[PDB]
Amino acid sequence: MGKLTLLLLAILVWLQYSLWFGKNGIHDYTRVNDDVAAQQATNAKLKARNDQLFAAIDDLNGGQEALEERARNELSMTRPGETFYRLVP
Amino acid sequence: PLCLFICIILTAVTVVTTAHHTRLLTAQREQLVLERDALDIEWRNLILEENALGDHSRVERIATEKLQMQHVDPSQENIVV
Amino acid sequence: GTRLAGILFLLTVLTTVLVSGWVVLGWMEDAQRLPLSKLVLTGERHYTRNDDIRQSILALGEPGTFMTQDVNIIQTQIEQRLPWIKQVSVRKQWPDELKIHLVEYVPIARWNDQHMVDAEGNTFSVPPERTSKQVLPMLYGPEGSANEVLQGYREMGQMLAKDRFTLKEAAMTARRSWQLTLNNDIKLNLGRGDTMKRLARFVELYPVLQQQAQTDGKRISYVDLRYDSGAAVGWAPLP
Repeated sequence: MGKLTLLLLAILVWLQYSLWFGKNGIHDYTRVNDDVAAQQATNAKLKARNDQLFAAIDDLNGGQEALEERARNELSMTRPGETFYRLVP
Repeated sequence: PLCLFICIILTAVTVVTTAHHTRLLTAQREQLVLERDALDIEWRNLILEENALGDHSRVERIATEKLQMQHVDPSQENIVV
Repeated sequence: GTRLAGILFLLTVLTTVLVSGWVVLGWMEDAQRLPLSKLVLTGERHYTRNDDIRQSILALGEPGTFMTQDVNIIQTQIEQRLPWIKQVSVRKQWPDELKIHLVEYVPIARWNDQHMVDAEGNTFSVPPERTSKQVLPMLYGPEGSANEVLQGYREMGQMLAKDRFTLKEAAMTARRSWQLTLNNDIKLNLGRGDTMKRLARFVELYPVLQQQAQTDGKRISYVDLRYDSGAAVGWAPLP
């Protein structure tokens, strides 16, 4: 024992200190991991929001399935022969 | 004893392992930041093209082209809850 | 004297061990070099057969013995041969023991056409002959949205079947529009707006909608519902 083993002991603790509080240690890993985890979750929603709107816009050009929904909903106009009903409270 | 020396080998391996992974996540978080900005800019371009297409002046003129008829109140059946 | 009897008793017991230890060894040594053939398919199998596993395991090539056949390669091969299997566990035990356990997906709806979808949202495929015997709803939607349509179908179905309606088909587009199909070819054309509130309206409008169906003798072709507090109902001549 003496210093033949203690000199090699405190260095391990300095590595345990520098493992958690290092420049890229455990704390920075956990800190960055949470930042990456939350950010990519948002980009999933943002992409899902854009992809849905991109699909909507991709329909109004050369297609009439989505344009007919805009004409029905916002202009209240129907096709010839369809008996239009309405609900009043 | 000499077991501590071996633990230092493992700890240094863990340090290099942890540092290598954090250096990769930092390179990815720096990429997710750029990914969001390109989405919102793409999102802004989309909402403008929707207005250019979801324009009632151009939606109604194509609706009447597709044999549509504006809402008439006579031919409109009503129901109470 | 005692050591003579002892050493002889020692070497007599020593002899019978080496003889038995060699005869029994010949049983396990010559039986470790044979391709294991028999299997026991444990688990709840409804879509797979016994010959399905036998054909898929010898399709790799050589039969393979104990200490020469990887169990991970078998469970891997079986997984790519049968898409309706959730998890495979191929385990061998001594000679001729092919303990292959199986777990199948349970189709509760037919995603698109060629595929099914279980209650947990996972996607898989089953040949048409092994599932045409069961009737289940037809779910449609863009790729990857297999679970998204399921939540809509069940929420819409719970409200719809609450009033003795049968939701046979539920179609969704990439732009998140909807198009339901009811019994007797009653096509519902919904839109990207509030769907569970438009659906709750058609439930209330249905008495008057059918009331005018036989008033002039016309089956309900479709009910276009993408209006605000309104619905444009089509008509079809009954056969």
